[PDB]
Amino acid sequence: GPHSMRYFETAVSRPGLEEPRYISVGYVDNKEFVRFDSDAENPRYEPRAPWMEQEGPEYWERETQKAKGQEQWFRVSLRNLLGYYNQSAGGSHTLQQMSGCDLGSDWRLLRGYLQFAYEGRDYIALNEDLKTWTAADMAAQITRRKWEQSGAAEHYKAYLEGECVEWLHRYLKNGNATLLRTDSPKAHVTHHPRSKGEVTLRCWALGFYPADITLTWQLNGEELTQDMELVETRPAGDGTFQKWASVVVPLGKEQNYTCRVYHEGLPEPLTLRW
Amino acid sequence: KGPSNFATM
Amino acid sequence: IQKTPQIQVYSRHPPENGKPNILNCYVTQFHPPHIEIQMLKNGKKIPKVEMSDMSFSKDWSFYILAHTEFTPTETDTYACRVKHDSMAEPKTVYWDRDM
Repeated sequence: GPHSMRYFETAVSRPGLEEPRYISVGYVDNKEFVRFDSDAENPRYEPRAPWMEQEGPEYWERETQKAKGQEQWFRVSLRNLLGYYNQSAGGSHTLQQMSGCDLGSDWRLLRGYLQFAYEGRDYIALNEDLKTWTAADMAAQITRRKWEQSGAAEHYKAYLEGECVEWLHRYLKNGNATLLRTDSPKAHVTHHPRSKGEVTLRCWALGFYPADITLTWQLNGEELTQDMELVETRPAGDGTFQKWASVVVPLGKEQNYTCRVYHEGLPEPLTLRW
Repeated sequence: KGPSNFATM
Repeated sequence: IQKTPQIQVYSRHPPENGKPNILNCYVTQFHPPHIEIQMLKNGKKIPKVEMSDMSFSKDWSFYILAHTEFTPTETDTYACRVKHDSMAEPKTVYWDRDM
């Protein structure tokens, strides 16, 4: 049982609006548990899972203050970036950040993350060593040297190995049956008429969590990259996910076709047919 | 709990 | 640079004519995050459509789930219409109960 935490943060400026909007969302094991939004009437971190209500008022106040700090940070960085790319006034601009930690099943730190994007594109990221920086862009090199000069990495590294890990542990305790759980996929195959002498077989997987899943079709062993049709995994909107894969099959040589569903929540992969 | 960032960009 | 919205329109539960259900419009992979999503029933904007809050994926692209109560019938057509800077005109996609 591995775990993770992330914060996803965004500042967005728009031609007219006077100062940026800043949003931060926290996840535990890929599920949103906290959120902050400067557009709100009274901007504060808010719980986004029941088990976060446990946290007392000081937690919220202090996180709230840190958010206001992040907002100011993004605001200045946006203004700096505008200059590094020689962008004029009059456009919209975006700065995003992903941060957090992965733990193994033993709850020890597997890996820290710290990554930034500007206009939706990789700007600078902290390497896995939590010591050196990747920055592709010529403009991005000004930041890399600035952050190398200031020993930024050691500080992020301390956050990732320490506070990030320590608070995730606490969260994992505070919500133990809300994260410990997966829902297995319920799968069925539907039948649709088609061109003369041909039918579309649609293998559905429903009601699963987490979202990662794999669907395949076999003509008795042989998988099919051959114009097999699918849809991107999508939310039911109730916290599970949906996905289907379909294929075209000679009407009445249809029984020769089996679907398989791969998902973590499964005792083992499913095999399904009309 | 999230990062509190250091040197600006 | 602009990333154009991918759009899926589909129901929460397997559709049954006359049975109350929920209709999703899942818009993904777009940038910048500003976006307008309408849901339509027989070509008329549906009043009270819920919109999830701004999120983005590990590839940095944004995504949004719009959804609304509906009862499928034989004859009613449902559609999602998305306006985004990446596209010259609004993109409409029609609900297909088999997908």
